[PDB]
Amino acid sequence: SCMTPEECLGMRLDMLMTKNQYSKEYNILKERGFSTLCPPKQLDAIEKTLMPGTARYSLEPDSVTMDFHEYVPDFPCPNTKGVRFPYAHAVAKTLEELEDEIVNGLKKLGRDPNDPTLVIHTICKDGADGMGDVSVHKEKSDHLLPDKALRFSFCVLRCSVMHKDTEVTIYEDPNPNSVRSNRPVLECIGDENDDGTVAVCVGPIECQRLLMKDKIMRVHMSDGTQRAHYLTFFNSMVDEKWDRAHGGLAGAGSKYLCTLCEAVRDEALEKAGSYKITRTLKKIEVTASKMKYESQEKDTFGVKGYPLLTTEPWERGIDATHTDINMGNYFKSLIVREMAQVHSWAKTANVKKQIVDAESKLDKHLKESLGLNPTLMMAGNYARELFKAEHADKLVALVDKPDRKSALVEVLAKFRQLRKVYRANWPLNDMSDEVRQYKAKAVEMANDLKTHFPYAPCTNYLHKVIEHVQELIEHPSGVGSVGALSSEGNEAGNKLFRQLRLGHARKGNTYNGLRDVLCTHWLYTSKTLRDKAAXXXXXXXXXXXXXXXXXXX
Amino acid sequence: SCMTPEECLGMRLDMLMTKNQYSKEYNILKERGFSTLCPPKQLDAIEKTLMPGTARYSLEPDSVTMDFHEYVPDFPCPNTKGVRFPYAHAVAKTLEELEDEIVNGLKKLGRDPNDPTLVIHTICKDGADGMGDVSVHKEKSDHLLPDKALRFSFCVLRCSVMHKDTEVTIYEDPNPNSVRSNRPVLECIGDENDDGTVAVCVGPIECQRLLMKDKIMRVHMSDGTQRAHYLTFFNSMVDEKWDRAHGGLAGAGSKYLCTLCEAVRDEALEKAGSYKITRTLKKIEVTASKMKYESQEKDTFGVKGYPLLTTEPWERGIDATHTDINMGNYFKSLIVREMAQVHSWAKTANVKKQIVDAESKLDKHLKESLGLNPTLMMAGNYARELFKAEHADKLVALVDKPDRKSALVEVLAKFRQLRKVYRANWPLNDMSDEVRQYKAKAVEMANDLKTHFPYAPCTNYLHKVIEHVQELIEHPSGVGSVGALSSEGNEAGNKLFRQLRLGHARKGNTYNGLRDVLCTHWLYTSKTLRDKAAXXXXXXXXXXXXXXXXXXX
Amino acid sequence: MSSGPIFSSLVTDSSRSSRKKSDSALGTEFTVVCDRVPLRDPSPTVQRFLCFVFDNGSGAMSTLPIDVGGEGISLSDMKEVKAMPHIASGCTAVWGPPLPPKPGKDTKQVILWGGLDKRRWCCSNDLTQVDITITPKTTTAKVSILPADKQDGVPSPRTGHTLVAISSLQAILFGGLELASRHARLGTCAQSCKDGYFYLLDMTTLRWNKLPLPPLVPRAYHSSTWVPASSTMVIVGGITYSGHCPSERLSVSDVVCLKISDTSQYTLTEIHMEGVRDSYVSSSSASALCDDRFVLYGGYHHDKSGLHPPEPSRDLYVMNLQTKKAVVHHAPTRMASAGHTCLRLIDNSVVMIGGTCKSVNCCTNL
Amino acid sequence: MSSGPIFSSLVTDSSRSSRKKSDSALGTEFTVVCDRVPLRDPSPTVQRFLCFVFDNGSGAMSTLPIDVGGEGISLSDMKEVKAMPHIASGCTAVWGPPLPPKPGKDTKQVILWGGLDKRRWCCSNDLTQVDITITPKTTTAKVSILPADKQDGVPSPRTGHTLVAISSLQAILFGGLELASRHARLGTCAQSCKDGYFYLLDMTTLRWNKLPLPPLVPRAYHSSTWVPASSTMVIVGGITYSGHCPSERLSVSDVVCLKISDTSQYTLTEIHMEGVRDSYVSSSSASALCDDRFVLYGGYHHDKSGLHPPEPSRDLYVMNLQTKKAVVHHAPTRMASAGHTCLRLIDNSVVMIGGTCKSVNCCTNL
DNA sequence: GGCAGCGCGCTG
DNA sequence: CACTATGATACTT
DNA sequence: AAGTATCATAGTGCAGCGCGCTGCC
DNA sequence: GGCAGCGCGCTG
DNA sequence: CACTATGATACTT
DNA sequence: AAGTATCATAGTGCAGCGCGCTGCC
Ligand SMILES: [Ca+2]
Ligand SMILES: [Ca+2]
Ligand SMILES: [Zn+2]
Ligand SMILES: [Zn+2]
Repeated sequence: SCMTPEECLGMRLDMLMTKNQYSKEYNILKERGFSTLCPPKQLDAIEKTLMPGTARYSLEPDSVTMDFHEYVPDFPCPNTKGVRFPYAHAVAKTLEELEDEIVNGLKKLGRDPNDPTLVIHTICKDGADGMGDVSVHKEKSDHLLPDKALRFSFCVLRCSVMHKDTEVTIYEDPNPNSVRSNRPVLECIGDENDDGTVAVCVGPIECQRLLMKDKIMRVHMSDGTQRAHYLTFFNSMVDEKWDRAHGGLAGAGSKYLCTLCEAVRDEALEKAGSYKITRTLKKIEVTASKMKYESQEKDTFGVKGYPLLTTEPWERGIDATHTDINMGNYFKSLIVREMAQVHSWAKTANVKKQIVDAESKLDKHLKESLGLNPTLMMAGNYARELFKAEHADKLVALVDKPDRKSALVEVLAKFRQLRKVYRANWPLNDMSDEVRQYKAKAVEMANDLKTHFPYAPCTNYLHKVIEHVQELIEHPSGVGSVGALSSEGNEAGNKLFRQLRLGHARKGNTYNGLRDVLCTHWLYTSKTLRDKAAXXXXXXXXXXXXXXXXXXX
Repeated sequence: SCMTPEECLGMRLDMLMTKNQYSKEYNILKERGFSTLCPPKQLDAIEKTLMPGTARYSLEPDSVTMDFHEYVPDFPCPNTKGVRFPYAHAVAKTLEELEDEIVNGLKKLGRDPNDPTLVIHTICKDGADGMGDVSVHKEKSDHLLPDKALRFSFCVLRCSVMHKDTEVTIYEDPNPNSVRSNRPVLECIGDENDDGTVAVCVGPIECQRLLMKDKIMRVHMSDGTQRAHYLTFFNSMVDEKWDRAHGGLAGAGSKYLCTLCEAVRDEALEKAGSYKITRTLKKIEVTASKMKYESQEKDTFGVKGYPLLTTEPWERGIDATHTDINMGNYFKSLIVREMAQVHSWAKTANVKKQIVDAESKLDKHLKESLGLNPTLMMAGNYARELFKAEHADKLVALVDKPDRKSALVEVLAKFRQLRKVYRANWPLNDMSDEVRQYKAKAVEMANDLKTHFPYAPCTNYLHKVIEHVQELIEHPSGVGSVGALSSEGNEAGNKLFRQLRLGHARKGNTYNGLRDVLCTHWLYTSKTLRDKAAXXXXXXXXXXXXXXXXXXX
Repeated sequence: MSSGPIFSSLVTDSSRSSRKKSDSALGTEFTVVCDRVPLRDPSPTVQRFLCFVFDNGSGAMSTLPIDVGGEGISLSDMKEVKAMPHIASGCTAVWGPPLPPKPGKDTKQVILWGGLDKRRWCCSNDLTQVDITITPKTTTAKVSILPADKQDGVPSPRTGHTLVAISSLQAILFGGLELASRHARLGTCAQSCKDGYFYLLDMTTLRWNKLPLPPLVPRAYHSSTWVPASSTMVIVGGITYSGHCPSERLSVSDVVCLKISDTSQYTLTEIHMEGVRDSYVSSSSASALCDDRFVLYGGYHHDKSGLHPPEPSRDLYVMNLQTKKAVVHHAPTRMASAGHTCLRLIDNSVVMIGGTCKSVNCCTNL
Repeated sequence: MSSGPIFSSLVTDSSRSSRKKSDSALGTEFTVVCDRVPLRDPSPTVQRFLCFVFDNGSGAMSTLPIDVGGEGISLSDMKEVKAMPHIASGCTAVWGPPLPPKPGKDTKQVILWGGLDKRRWCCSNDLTQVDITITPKTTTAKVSILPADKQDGVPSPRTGHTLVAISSLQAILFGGLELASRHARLGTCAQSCKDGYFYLLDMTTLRWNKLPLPPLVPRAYHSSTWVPASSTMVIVGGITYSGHCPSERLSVSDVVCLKISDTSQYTLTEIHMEGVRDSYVSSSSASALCDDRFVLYGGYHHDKSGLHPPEPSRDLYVMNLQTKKAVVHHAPTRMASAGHTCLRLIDNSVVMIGGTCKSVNCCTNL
C-alpha cells in the first residue's frame, strides 16, 4: 500500500518540483484518498541523510561564508554573502556513493573486503566561474550586493591507476561533461573584477585542497567494512579570464600568450614546448625585494606577474568547450577579411567601412540559409554550425576568385579532420594514430595558414592548439585527454542556478534563501538518487535502426 | 482503482507540469505498478473538449494570424507571427462555464429553465499591452522578428442589471484583478512602435467586437436547455501609451492632457468635466478634406488627432493600478525638489547638480531603513511602500524646516485618506459617503498643493484623479468603480507568458510553438478546472485569529 | 547606348544624413524629370535629371530629393518636408498641368492614387494633388487631399498598379484589385472579385469616364509605361485574381489609343513573341522603358517559388515590340545583386538608365 | 581658535577629475606637512599645508595630493603615480630622515607599516620606504619595499594601528593584532592571542628593540597621536582581543618617555577623567590632536551596536589631559553628517583642523 | 622620460 | 565531436 | 491502440586590461 | 516662416 | 488598498 | 506529531514624441 520515501525523493527532483507543490499533490491524493506518495515529514528525515558531513577520514551543515564578528567593523569586510561546505566532507560523501559501483567494479579479480591489499587510485577535476545580473533584494542594510554570483563545483572521472599489471579502467561515469554529475561546493553572491573576495571565499577552499591532494586516504567507517582511496585532482575549468588574474599573469598578454609556456606574441613558428612551473613566485620576490617597477623590467621575465600567485597546481590548464567560441570568432573573422579585398587586421578609417559592410552582407546571407541573429558574444550552438561536415559551401558562397575559396574550405577541412582530438571524451581508447600524429598534423595546419595567408594573427588559443595538446595528452600520470576534462558541466549548472533561485527556493531573505538553493542543488546530483529514479526499460523496437530500411523515420 | 481524467487535468495545471513530466510520472508509477493517474492518451481526448468553438450563437482551432497567400509577395506583409481565436467562440465557451453558477445564482426567485422570461445582463472588460525582449530563434528566412509580443485577453465581472426591481448582484468572481480568470484571445510575436501590425491582428478583433456589443444573445444549445445573455463590455486596460497612438491623440500632449476631456496644459483649476465622445473623427475629415497641416491648425481642435481613430468605444478609459507608478514618480520627485531648497521644475546647469545630489542622498537614506535599489522604471511593490500608513516620518526625515515637513506629510495623509476610492474592487457597496464626497475632497487635495506649493505641475494622471473619477463612478449604466476594472490581470499574465514559453512549450519552430503556448494558456484559466482542483478543506484552528491573545503568531 | 555596365553607384556614409544609410528605398514610388535650374551643379555642361525620390507616407520619410546629376549619384539634400500624412504603397502618376511661370522657379503638380492604409488595413482611394515648386537652394510644398466629394464616377479602391497618361488631361489606366476583408469576410479571402475596366481620367475634372470595350477580365496587377513616338502601352502579368494560379506569361497585351490626333478607337490585341524561356513576370515589377524597345526587369534576386513553372529569376528581358516582327532578345545581363524592386528612368531617342531597389541602394544602368 | 564651524568644503564636479567625485576617501591613510614651495598658490600670503591624501594600494588609486591651501579645499592635481603595488589598510607613520637639499626642491621619506593583503587574505608586515620629492608643478616618486631580509627582531604581522615617533630614529609604537586564519584554523577564529608589547623602532637600522616594561596586555587596536611640548602619548580603546567584549572606556593610558633629553624610563599609568557619559571609543578611530588638549572623534554616524553600553554616537570628545586636573568637556559639537572615519590635521600652539571621511568627502573643522 | 589620448584586440 | 529540455506524429510493436 | 523515435532547437558560458602607436611635454 | 539643435518632461 | 509564489517554524489541534 | 499560519518579499508592467525655448536663417 504505502511507499518508500527514497522513491518519492527521486520522484521530486527530475520534476524540479518545489516542496510546496509536492505537499499539494500529497494533500490532493490524500483528500481523494489514494494510497500514494509519502508525506513531507517522511521526506525531511532522510533529507538530512544525504547531506555532507556524515563520515570520517584518513556538525551543523551549511556554514556561513563570513565566519567572523558582526558588531565590530575593524576588518573591512567586503560585500559578499553565500553558503559553502567543508570540502573534505563533500569528497567523502561522494565516496560513499560509488562504493557499490566498486563492488561490481572489482571484477575478474574479486578480493573485495581486503583493506590493506587493493588501494584504489581515483582522479577528478574542479574549477570555478562567475555569473552575471541576478536580481537583488531589499537587504535592509547600508551597502548593496553587486548583482553576481560565484559557483565552485567538482566532478569525478577515473578510479584505477595503482591496480595490477593488467591496469584496467573500471568506472568512467559515462556522460561525463554535464549536469547531474556535478557536486556543488561554493555558491555565493559576490563579484570578481573589483574582486577582493576570492581570497575570502575561494582562497581557504584551495588552502584545504592543498592538504587534500596527493595522499592515500580511507573512507573511515563507511558501511560495515571501510574502503581506502588515493585522491588526485586536475584544475582546468579556470578559463582564460580567471586564469591570469589569479594565476598571476596579465590577461591580454601582448608579450607572453600562454599560461603554460614562454612565448613571444609575434611567433607563428614551429613550437615552444617549455612548461614553466611555479617559477613565477620567485620572480615575484625579486620584484618584491628589489625596485617593484624598476628591477628586471622585461629583463628576466619568462612571464609578467604582479601578485604572489593564488590557486596552486600550475602545470595543468586548458579548456576544450570554451575554445569553440574563440575559434569561431577567429574563422568568421577570417572569412569577413576575405570577403572584401583588404589586408592588415585593423579598423582603419578607409578599411573598416568595407569590413563592417561585408560583415553585414555575410550576416544577411548566412541568415538567408541558416541562423545568426546576434553579433557579439557568440554561443556554442552557433559555434557547432561553423564546423559541421556539411554547410561548407554556404559559408563561402559569396567569396569569388575560387582559388581563395578552395583554400578557405581546405583550411576548415583540415580543422574538421583534426578537431576530433579535443572534445573527444576518451582518446587513448580511440583515434590513437591521430593522437600520435596530431603534432605534425597541427604543424601542417598552421603551415596552411602560413603560406596561403600573409596575415598570420596568433591569438591566445591557436598556441593552445598547435602546441600544448600532443604532449599534454601524451604526458605521463595525467589523464590523457582534454575533452572529458572540460568545463561545460558548470555552465549548464549555471542554467540551473537561476532556475533553482529565481522563484524556486526560499525567498524574502537573501542569506536564508541561498542556503536553500545550495541544499537542494546538493541533493539534485546524488548518483544514489538518479540510479533509483527515472530508470525503467523502454519498449524495444530492435535498436530503433531498421527493419530493413529507413535510417531516418 | 483507476481514476477520472478531469482530476488529472486539474492536477497538472497548478503544478505547471509540462506534458512530458506528467508522462514521466505516469511511467514511473506504472513501472512500480501503482493504480494511479491516467495515461496522456486519456488526457488528450478531453483536452479538445474545453477548446473554444464548441457551441452556437444568437472547425479547426488555433487559426493562423496571417490568412493570406505565401507564394505571392504583392501585399507588403509586415513582420508578425502568432495565433488567435475567433472572439465569439471565446465568449461562448466561458458562457458555458458559469451556467452552473447561475443555477445556484438564481436564488430567492428560482424559475430557472424559463428562456424568454429572465434575460441575464452580463458585463465585462478587455484590453491589450505589449511586451519586451523575448528570445528569437533561427527562423530560416530573410527577415527578423523584432523581439516582442502582443497579448489580448478579457475578464468577466457582473451578470445582473435587467433583473427585478430587487436588482441584486448574484456573482462577482471574487478575486477579480488577477490571473486564473483571464481568458486569452491574441498572442503574437510582433512590435507596436514602428507598428503597422495592430491593424492586421488586433484591428479585425475590434471589428468583430463591434458586431458583438450591445446585443441580446443566446448560448445556443448549451446543455439540455439553452440560456440567453446580454453582452456588455468596457475597454479600459489600454494604458496611456496605447491610449493615444490608436485613440488618435498625441502622447505627451502639451495642449490637451486627457483622453476624456478638453483641457489646457496650464490649468490647475477646479474642474473640466466635458466628455468628448467620437467627435474627433469628424475633425479628422475636416483636416482630411481640407489642407492637412494648414486648416483649423490649433483652431477648432478640442484635441489634436492625426489618424482615423481605431478601437471604438471612446467614452470609457482609465486605469487604477497603472497610476501608482506615476503617483510615486510624482511624489518622490516632489520630496526630492523639497530636499534641496530649489524651485522651478527643470534641470538647469546650476540646479540639477543640487537635484541629483539630493536624490542620491535620499536614495541612500531610504536604503538605510527600507529598500530602493533601482532608479528608473519604478515597480508597484516600490509604489505601495510610499503610501502605507506607517513609514511616513522616514520619508521626510532629512527634510528640515519642520513646517514644510508637516505640510509634506499632510498632503500625503490626504492622499492616503482619499486613495481608498480607487483600487477598491467594489465601491457603491462600501465607503459610499467617501464616494459621494470624493469630488470635493479631491478639490481640497488639489487645494493643498495650490497654497503650500507655488510649483503646481499637473501631469497626465492628476487630471485623472481630481476629476473624471467622481462622475465616472457616479455615471449610470456603467459599472460604478475603477478598481476591479483595472489592468493588472494582463501583467501577471505576462509573467506567465515568458514562463509558458521560455522552456515550457514546443520549441524548435516559432509558429508551431506559440500555438502550444496559447493552447495551454487557454486551458490554464477554465473555472471548470480550478473548481475541480486545489479545492480541499484546511484543518480549522478557530479562524486563525485568537485563542484569546496574539494577533500575530 | 544600351547594354552598358552595372554602375553600383556610391553609397552614403551617414555622416550628414539620417541614421539609415539611405537604405530606405523599400516600398518607394516617385518621379523624375530632365529639367533646368541646375541647383545641384551650377555648371554650363551638366544637364541634370531633377528628382524627388521619396513620395510616400508609411513607406519611408515623407519626401526626399536626390543628387542624380548628369552621370553620378550622391546625396545633395535631406527633407522631411510635409512630414507623413501621406499614402502607403500606392502609385505615382503622370505630372499635372503646368502653371504660369515665375522669375526664378518652376512649377510641378504630382498626382498620387491608390494604396493601402497604415491605420485601417483596408482599401483607400486617396486622390491626392501635391504642388511642388523648385527655386534654387530650397523648395516648397503644398498638400491638396481630395476625398470622394470632388470625385465623379468613383472607381473601386484597390491594391496596386502604375499609371500612365498623355501629359495633359487624358486617360490614366488600370489599377489592381484587393480581395479586401470586411465585416464577416475573414475566413477564406482567397476568392476572385473582378472589374477589369478601362477608365479615362481627366486630370482637372475629377471624373473616371470608363472607355467602352468588351473587357478582358484577367491580368491587372502590373503593367508597363506608355511610350511616345508612334505610341503604344503594354500590360504585363502577375495576377490571376486569386493568389493561387501563377502568371507565367508568354505574350503581351497592347492598350493604345489607335488614332492619336484625337482620343478615339480604343482597341485591344495580344502579340506572342520570340520567347526566350517563359514567365515574363516573377510576380513582381518591371514597368520600365527604352527608346525603341522596352526595359523589363523584375526577376527573383531570391527565388520565391513560382507556382507552376520553375522559371523566373533576376535577369533582364528586353522586348522588341516596336518591330512588326515583334521578338524578344536580351541585352548582356548585368547580373548584379539587384532584382524584384525596380523603378524607372527613361529618355527618348537614347538609353539612359537609372533605378532603385529595396535596401541595396544602387543604380541599374544600361 | 577652537570650537569653530562645520565648513563642509567644496565638492568636485568630476569635470577634470576621474569618475569618482573624489568620494574614494574610504579606507585611506596619509600624512600632511605645513611646508614651503607654494606650488598651488604662488602668493606672498598663503602659507600652505602640503599634502598627499592617498598613500594606499587596494583602498583607492595609488597616490594623490590635494588642494589644501591656506583656508579652502578644492582639487589641484590628479595622480596615479606608482600605480598600485601598495599596501592595504595599514598605517602611515612618521616622516623619515631628511636628505641633503637641492636648488628648487625638497625631500621626504614616508614609512608604511602593517596591513592586510588584497591577494592572500592574511597577515602582512610590509615595511615600506617611499621616497617623495616635491619640485614646482610636478613631483616624482620612488618605491623601496623591504621584506624580512633587512628586518631584525621581526614583530608579528597584524591588523591595524597608527604609529607615532620623535622625528628621527626613535620609538614607533603599538600595532594591533589579527586572529588570523591559517591551515586548520577556519572554525571558531573568535579566540584571543596576545603580545601587547613596547617596541622601539629605529628608522634607519631596521630593528624593533622591544622596550622593557611589565606588559599591560589588553587594548591594542586604536590609539592617539604623540604630542610635543612637555610630551605625552595616549592609547584609546576599541578591542578586547575577541570581538565579543566591548571597549566602553572611562579612562586613558599614558605611554611617554619620562625624561626626554635622552630616551629612557619607560613607564605606564592610567588616569580617570571627568567622564561625560561613558565609552570613549565607538569601536572606531579618533586619534587626532590639538595644541593644549586632544581632539577625539570617532562616534557612530550610524549606530552600530555597542555590545554592553547603548552609549556611543557621533559627537566630539575633547580631553584636558595636559591639565593635572585632567577633566573632559566638550567643544560645541558641530553635528554634521560626519563620523566613524576621521584623519587628522594638527598644528602647534593654534587650532587648525582638517579631516576626511568614507565617501562624504568633507572637512571637519574646529 | 612619461603620458594620456586613440584605437583596438585580446577574452569575456 | 556536451547533455538535458519541449510537444505532435509517423512508424513500429 | 501503446510506445518510442524523430524533428529541430534553447538553455549558459555576458569588461578589464594591455599593449602599440601617437604627438607632446 | 522654419528649423534643427538643446533640453527636457510626459509615459513608458 | 492586486494575487500567486517560496521554505522553516512557532503555535495551535 | 500533523497542520496551518506567519514571515517577508519577486514576479511584470521596460522609447517615441511633443512640446518649449533658442538663435539663426
Ligand atoms: Ca562566467
Ligand atoms: Ca507593456
Ligand atoms: Zn604555450
Ligand atoms: Zn480630463
